[PDB]
Amino acid sequence: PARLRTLHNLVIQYASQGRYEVAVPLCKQALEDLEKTSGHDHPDVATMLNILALVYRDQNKYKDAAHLLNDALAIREKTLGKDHPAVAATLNNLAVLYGKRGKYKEAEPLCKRALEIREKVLGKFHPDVAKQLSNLALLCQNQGKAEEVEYYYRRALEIYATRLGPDDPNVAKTKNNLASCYLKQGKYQDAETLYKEILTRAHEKEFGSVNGENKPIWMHAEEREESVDSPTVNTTLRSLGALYRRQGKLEAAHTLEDCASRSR
Amino acid sequence: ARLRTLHNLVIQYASQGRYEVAVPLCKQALEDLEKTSGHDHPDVATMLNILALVYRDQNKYKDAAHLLNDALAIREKTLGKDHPAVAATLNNLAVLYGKRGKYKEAEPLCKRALEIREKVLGKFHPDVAKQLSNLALLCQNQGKAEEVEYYYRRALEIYATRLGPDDPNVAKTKNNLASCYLKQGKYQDAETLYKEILTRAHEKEFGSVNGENKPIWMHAEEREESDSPTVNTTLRSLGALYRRQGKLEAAHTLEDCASRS
Amino acid sequence: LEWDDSTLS
Amino acid sequence: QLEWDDSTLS
Repeated sequence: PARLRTLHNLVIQYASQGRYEVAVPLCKQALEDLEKTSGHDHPDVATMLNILALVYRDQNKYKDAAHLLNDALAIREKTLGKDHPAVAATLNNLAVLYGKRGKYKEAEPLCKRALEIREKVLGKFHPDVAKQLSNLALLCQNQGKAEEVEYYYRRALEIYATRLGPDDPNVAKTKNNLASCYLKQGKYQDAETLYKEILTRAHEKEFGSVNGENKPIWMHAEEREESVDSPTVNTTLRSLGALYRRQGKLEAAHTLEDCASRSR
Repeated sequence: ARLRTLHNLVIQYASQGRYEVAVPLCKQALEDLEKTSGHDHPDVATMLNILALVYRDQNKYKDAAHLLNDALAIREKTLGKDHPAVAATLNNLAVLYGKRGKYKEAEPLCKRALEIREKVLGKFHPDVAKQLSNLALLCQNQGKAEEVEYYYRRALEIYATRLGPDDPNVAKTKNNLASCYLKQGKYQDAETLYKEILTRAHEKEFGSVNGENKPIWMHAEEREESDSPTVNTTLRSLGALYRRQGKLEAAHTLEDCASRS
Repeated sequence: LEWDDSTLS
Repeated sequence: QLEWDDSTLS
């Protein structure tokens, strides 16, 4: 029905724009008009509810937002069915709210189910599944499930860099997180090798397939020991700089720190 | 299809008091219309009129006026001159001009509008009477005393005849015209007019006058010798005329009856 | 003065 | 914190 059909869109059209105050009454009225004809159960009621709770998130009315999305998923599951992408998206969303509240163990099953729905709909090695694994890896980081963090970020990388570009920032993000998860574990050389990889991916795109003369930043310093515009790669210079502080390679930690200093 | 619902929403929300909520809906709807049709279109004119009515309530009067001028410029090209929409707009944008104090500026607008109305409907049409009534006030503020009389007098010849005798519109006009007579010094004319009004009312209240059923004024003007708001104003207004006539008992009893209402 | 809203209605 | 998934409106 046009009456509702266009209004429903206007809600999205405005909530996205940032005109939340404009959106909320449209939403509210659309709700009362939606329930008159079709009732509580409807995919559009769910969509609209999600929009409302998305306003409540920004407002930091977290428990309300969470409850609202629970109701929305209860509607979404009956209408759209379990193992639906909408259901997955909702489970992902209402887990971020649960995580933010500090209910980390409560968000984990939601996320786990969501990932299982995503895998069913798309595939084992799909990028969204990877985004979900990345999301899931943080829920386990706060929990202190060190090994799981490694597994999930490790699985994420096997879906990122292979499907995506090697120089990609998402890939670097993951390789930076996973290398921190290794630092915690005591897998020091693994994290070191990871950081070297990160540096090399940027260094080659800036210059070209490295030769004796084109040598990378770390190789210069680790050799000096004997005798970068990116933020994600500056963090890397500093992070590897610490590993060389542990490795006793001071000159290396210094040259890395200096290069990082020169970038800011 | 597109306009059909938004047009309803702006109004739905403006009525609610959700002015801030309404104005952007209209504003975006405008830009979505201008994409396809541009400025030249009757709905663009309609939407603009809707916008300026929001600006009226907000007391952004010159903006509203300007907006309706633009709207009339669109309406005339699209709908054509001597159109009822054009007339309605000229009527509207004359009320804003009058309210602003531009009484002489509102007069040509109104004069043209009445001439469009007459062309479309007829010389003795009720809307034409409503327009004449509107014009009579623009001439009242100007101090064109005779014009006021002529216009309200013409209004009555199109009202009471076309309308029911017992109409409030007719009483409204007869109350205005009788004030315009009070100003002129046509005292007995205004007095007779007020008597007519009272007589129109007494009859709906009770059957037509008989020996004992006599009206309120006749009771008082005879005593002298030996519920409606528009008709309460009349009791008071005629009560003043008897104050002018020295017929105090009449003014006393009229005032009392008005007090009892 | 009296308004004439038929321009929107 | 965790990342939100907007495909419900987008």
